Amino acid sequence: FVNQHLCGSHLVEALYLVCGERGFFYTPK
Amino acid sequence: FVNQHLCGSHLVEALYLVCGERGFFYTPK
Amino acid sequence: GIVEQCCTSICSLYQLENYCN
Amino acid sequence: GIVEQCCTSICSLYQLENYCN
Repeated sequence: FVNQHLCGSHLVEALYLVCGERGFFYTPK
Repeated sequence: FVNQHLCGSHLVEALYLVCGERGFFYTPK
Repeated sequence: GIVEQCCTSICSLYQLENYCN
Repeated sequence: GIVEQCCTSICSLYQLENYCN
């Protein structure tokens, strides 16, 4: 699921799944 | 959509929609 | 943190915006 | 940033993990 173009909610979803309990930051701009 | 219990991907989705181009951080633990 | 405020209790716009950059 | 690496180009696990806490 990670080796593709991922934009918007699709990207945030990948961060959520990969990072798990580490959490993450999403900074598009 | 924000005035409810929001967990996991549901919470991340709300952050994404509310914060927009500001981005956000998700730190569950 | 956010889980306590929004997942195990009812979330609010006010609290969500605390986690925007 | 992440959009340039993962949205307008192909993402990777390696890059995603750069944005985990």
